[PDB]
Amino acid sequence: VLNDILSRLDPPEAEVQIDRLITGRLQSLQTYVTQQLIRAAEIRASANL
Amino acid sequence: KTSVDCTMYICGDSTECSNLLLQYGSFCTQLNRALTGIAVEQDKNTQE
Repeated sequence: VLNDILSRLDPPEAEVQIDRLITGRLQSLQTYVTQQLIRAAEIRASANL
Repeated sequence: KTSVDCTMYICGDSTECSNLLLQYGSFCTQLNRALTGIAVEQDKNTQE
């Protein structure tokens, strides 16, 4: 939970913890976007058929 | 039809490594599901 970190720690370590969280969530989002792109390519092939 | 054991590949026979990997959530499940989907797609391709 971002709010817990931002309430329990000061910037010098809060920003490291938030760096870790941002890295994880950004990797998750990029994976999701790649999956959506692939599935949309499949669905567009089906739509053209 | 390749299939990769995510937890065994990343964290081969290490309980501590598995506990650390659990911090990353469902990534392993995503990869395994994707590979299973590919395998099923291949069998569907051959069948059709």
